[PDB]
Amino acid sequence: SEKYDGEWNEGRMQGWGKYFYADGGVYEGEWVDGRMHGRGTYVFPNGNKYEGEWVEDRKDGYGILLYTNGERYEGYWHLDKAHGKGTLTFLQGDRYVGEWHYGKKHGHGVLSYSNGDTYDGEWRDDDAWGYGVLQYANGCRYEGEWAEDRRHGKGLLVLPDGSSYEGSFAHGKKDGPGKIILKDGSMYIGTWKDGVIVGQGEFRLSENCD
Amino acid sequence: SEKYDGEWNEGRMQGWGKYFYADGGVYEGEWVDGRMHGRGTYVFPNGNKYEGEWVEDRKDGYGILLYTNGERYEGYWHLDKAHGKGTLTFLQGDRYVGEWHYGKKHGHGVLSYSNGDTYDGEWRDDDAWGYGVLQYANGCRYEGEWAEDRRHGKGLLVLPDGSSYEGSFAHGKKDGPGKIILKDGSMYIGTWKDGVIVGQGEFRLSENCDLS
Repeated sequence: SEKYDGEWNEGRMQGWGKYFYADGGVYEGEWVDGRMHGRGTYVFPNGNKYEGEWVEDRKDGYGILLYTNGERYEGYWHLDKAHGKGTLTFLQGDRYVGEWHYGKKHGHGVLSYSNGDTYDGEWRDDDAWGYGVLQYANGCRYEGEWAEDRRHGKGLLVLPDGSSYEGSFAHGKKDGPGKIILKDGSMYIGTWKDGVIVGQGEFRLSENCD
Repeated sequence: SEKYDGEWNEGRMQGWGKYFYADGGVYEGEWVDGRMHGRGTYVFPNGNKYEGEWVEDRKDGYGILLYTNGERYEGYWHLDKAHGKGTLTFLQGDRYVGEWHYGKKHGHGVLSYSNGDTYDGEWRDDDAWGYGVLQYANGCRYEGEWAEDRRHGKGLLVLPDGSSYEGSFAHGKKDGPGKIILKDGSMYIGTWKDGVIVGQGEFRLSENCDLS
């Protein structure tokens, strides 16, 4: 009573009710055995707002959280964190659609950046990890391996003009053995370090004129 | 005396006269001191014909020789051989216009092949020798050194698509140190043997949307 305006059952909050927390936060929604449980709205004193499902005072099931910072999560929650399928939109216009593991981008997901870049592929612990495709705004496309949100392992870099690089990347740059095919179809097989050709390599003219 | 129907001076053939040689050849033309000398026509028993200038029984000055085999020389002669400027046309349609040294293509000369190919440059002893340009029919152009009628020394090979090779040739083929530009600007510096790249070399990307 006073701090809780709602229904009771066996001396515990149960049914619909409003609760005013000491820090200025307000819940209005379903209660089970004295906890937020079922559908309910939580307006936080920091400006955040949740509308969705609750289990034992935690966000659990379907819910929408509008963040102060302009971010908006719409999808599934487990133990008070993003879990399963969910969409995160940012104020700038960036959008993530895909899999979540206790509050982190994890599994397969598509992140459409407002800058025009799109990443379609694998995530671990909020970073690009595994195989994924980045379609850059300028026409460049990387299809290959990622580690700690950077291109790392074997990958294909197709340029707008038709040029490609097939080979190794390390810490985001061409690094190790690789091959470039040029506009005219001729190919160079050689070695990169920190994104630049080092030493010498094999050059083979295309069979389309010589 | 009956072999010659023409004029005399100091008991020697001089002025205009006809002569019938034992082998069936016939000269009609100018005579000086009992020799073919000045303007005259010689029909040879092998079918060849000369019309032009003579000095002491030799083709010397301007003259046309039509050969049985279909070749035609038109130009200058010295001591009975092509010498100075002269045009040789062949049955096939091939044409040489340029310099001659005692019967050989020698100095500067243009050979227009019926193929469409043109060679403009230097000759020694009937072969391309020194600097010359071959404008091929297909658009390719070689500008560089020749030896024994084949590309040999340093040369530039520009392809129709803008690709070029700058470097060494031996016996007609890319051979030794050289460099390719691909027109997109990208360049390979390496080594050739018998017209093919051998081993490895230096590759430098051009400023296309590939180093950016």
